[PDB]
Amino acid sequence: GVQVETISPGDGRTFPKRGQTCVVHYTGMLEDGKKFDSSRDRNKPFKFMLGKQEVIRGWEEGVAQMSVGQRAKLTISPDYAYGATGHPGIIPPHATLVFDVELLKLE
Amino acid sequence: TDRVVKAVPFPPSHRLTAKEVFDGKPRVDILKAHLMKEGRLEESVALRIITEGASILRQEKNLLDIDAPVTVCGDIHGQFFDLMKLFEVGGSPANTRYLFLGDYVDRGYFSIECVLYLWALKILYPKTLFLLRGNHECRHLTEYFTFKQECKIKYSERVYDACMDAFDCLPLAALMNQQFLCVHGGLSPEINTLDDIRKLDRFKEPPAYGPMCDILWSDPLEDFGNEKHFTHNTVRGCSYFYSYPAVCDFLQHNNLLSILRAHEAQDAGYRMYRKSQTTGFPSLITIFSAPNYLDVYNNKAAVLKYENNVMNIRQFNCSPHPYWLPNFMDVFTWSLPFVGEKVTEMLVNVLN
Amino acid sequence: WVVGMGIVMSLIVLAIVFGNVLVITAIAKFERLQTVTNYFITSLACADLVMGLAVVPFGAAHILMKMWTFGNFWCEFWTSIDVLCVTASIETLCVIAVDRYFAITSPFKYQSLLTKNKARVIILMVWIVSGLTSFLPIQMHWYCDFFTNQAYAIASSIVSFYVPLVIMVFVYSRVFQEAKRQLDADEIKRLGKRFKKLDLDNSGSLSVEEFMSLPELQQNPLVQRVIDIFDTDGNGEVDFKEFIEGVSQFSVKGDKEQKLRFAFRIYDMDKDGYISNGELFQVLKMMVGNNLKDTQLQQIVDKTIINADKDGDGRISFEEFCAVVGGLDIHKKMVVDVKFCLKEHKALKTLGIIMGTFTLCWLPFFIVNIVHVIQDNLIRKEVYILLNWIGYVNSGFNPLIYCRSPDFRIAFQE
Ligand SMILES: C=CC[C@@H]1/C=C(\C)C[C@H](C)C[C@H](OC)[C@H]2O[C@@](O)(C(=O)C(=O)N3CCCC[C@H]3C(=O)O[C@H](/C(C)=C/[C@@H]3CC[C@@H](O)[C@H](OC)C3)[C@H](C)[C@@H](O)CC1=O)[C@H](C)C[C@@H]2OC
Repeated sequence: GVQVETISPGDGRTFPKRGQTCVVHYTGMLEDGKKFDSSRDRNKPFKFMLGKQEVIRGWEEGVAQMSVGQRAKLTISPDYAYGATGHPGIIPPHATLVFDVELLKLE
Repeated sequence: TDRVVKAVPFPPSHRLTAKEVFDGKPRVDILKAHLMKEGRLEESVALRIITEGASILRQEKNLLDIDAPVTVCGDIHGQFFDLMKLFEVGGSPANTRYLFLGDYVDRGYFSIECVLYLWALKILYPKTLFLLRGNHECRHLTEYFTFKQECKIKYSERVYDACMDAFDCLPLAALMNQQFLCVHGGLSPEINTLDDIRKLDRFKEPPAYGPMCDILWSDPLEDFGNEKHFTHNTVRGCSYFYSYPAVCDFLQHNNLLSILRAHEAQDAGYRMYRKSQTTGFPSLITIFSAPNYLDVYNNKAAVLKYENNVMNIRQFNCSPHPYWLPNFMDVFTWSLPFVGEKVTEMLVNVLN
Repeated sequence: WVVGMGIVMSLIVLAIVFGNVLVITAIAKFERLQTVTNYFITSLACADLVMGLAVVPFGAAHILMKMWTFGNFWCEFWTSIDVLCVTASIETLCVIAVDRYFAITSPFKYQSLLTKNKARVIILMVWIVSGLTSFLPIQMHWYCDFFTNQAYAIASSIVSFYVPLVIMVFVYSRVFQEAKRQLDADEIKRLGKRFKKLDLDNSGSLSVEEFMSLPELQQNPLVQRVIDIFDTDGNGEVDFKEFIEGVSQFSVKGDKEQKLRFAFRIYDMDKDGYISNGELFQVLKMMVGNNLKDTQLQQIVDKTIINADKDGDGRISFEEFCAVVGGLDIHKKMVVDVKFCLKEHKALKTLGIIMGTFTLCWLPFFIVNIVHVIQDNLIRKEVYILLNWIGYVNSGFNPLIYCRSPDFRIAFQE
């Protein structure tokens, strides 16, 4: 499913709310280390509304555990990931993912 | 509907076809001013240039011999807009002699343009520029990463096949000034004498073992200043390490000075090692010449110059370049499987 | 009198040639009109040029010149070409109605059983056998004014006008008794109940401000675009007459063409048929928000369009769209559990006024002559030219009714 293996934690007083928007910087990967996307390729972060289904369910179940200013190393199994259908052009069917999401600020 | 934002240049659409790219020197200034604007060439012209460059390279020996004034460089990894900066900070190819070391293609969005420009300039100048083969000029490696997709999207696959038949014949030793030795990676314990690397053939895909796959894949030790030839590697998992006694023995058995490299990317762009007590010169220098590798490290680069028995090192800067989607998508395949989900969700929400 | 009545006839040739032609031009010009029921409409227009030129005006010479100098060398010939105009037009009108009937009663059977390459063979089969009957006494002379004794008039009445005006008015009475059932069968009342439940205005007018009142839809990035694709009547609000069609555009029995066309219409902004740089920038900017920069979006759009042009004008059309997108399997991702395909009934009130005008006008002559054949004869001996001219006008309006249809209308303005 979804796993969390913290790399370098920090403060944990503040947690994301039910319907607020987070800002993250992430560096996608695959199982063997090849990279296919980044939020540092372009110089602008990612934003998404927690609780609604516009991000894959792995993020929506995992990112809520971390707090302000922590890095991690997620692991999205094929269930919560793009699944057997996958995506055309990048992710083959039945493909594990390994992100590097590091929450930055909370709005 | 003409244009929404007008502060960006427009890519020219007409592919040049032997119009002014050939005169038998091929034109260079037009190649500059046309490839800097993301234009394209006709397929026949590309095949012509690549096959002529391969024909020139075919007859080259397996160990180059060069005179004194040279300007060694590092690997590039297909960054065109930094290759231009390198050519501007160094000399013009008419006035100064070069020697490239590293790979030319993989892990970038402008491999084909860089290889076209370099091979054309080698066709024009056949004696004042030399190239060396790296680890990223094989079949499996360029099939794995983003090079096959480049040739299949921007050009035809015939270009890619000809490009492989072109990479097949490069040299791999690059002796220089009868004093140094500039190989891409590192030496191997199974190779002992300079004459030993004058017999092997390099006209095929490298195997998984032997001197051919140990020259291009080896690495130096990362714990210098330790205790006591062929310790295995971990990060690459394909070749061998080597220790300071091995380097000293190789430099004493045959009269040389040092060895140069182009793998280990560094935050400073260059880093020497401990000086050899026999002569006082350093024994290993690592050169990296691609700023902002993978757009993450945020490091400088460097280019080494050599003249008048003075070894000085010059630094380098960054430069911007345009944007492409990962794996060369197009907006229709980029945003159809979002329109589908949104439309279906809205309809199911409204009809119930 | 003389000059003025000549003016009416001269305008007539001009109008028939004009209207019979314009349809020919639109069908040949666009490739979206190459349906299975747009080649038979072209046969009707063409048997409307032939009687649009050789036959209408020669009769016109006879009005007052009292004799035709074309002479016997072919003056009787005119009589053939005239009787191969009513007898083809009536057989092509009867095919149209029996085939709309087979498609509508069971859509799947017509949908897959026959192909365009067989239709041209059926229309060629219609015109010439009709020509064969007419030519038989046109030279046999079993019989420039035309007379016969009793035989050929009866034979002509028994074959072309009477027998076709029986079959063509019966199968069409089926298409009309077995097409009003699907419009109200236990399922097109559910959406009606939903309509009555949803309209707060209580006026049958669902405006965009009224759909925005739903709770879980007030955040969807693209609602205006879809509601404007539904807005076919082009006034800014949705009514029941088009809501059913919009929903039925998605189904389980639908095919690739309509779903992929609808996916195309999301990007296109003014129904013109061409995607421009501004359109493929605005439609995407709304769906991307503020994660990418602006200049990067512009550059990737430029590259997509440059790799998409195969015609050189700088814009992309539907065929190039299919070339680029085809192979992503979008047809399976758009599905709702609604079960009805109201696509056949899209055009059955314009391929049906024609099966009426062609019967309400040339019916009197055939009726009148068979009476004139009888012993009783009024002082109306000049009426044969008073009322068998009524007809040449009919072929004139056969393309006039078609401008109501949207596909023809875009070419008609163009
Ligand atoms: C412009 C129009 C699209 C619009 C795109 C952007 C805002 C630009 C944004 C940087 C996307 C990137 O574009 C370069 C790129 O990001 C990836 O590289 C990626 O790291 C990824 O997996 N991400 C992005 C970061 C959040 C998690 C996940 C995601 O939530 O993606 C979501 C996603 C694709 C949902 C799918 C939809 C299909 C369902 O079947 C599936 O359900 C299982 C879920 C994103 C948020 C959607 O909202 C897409 C959009 O809104 C994908 C590998 C491919 C994706 O391009 C498509």
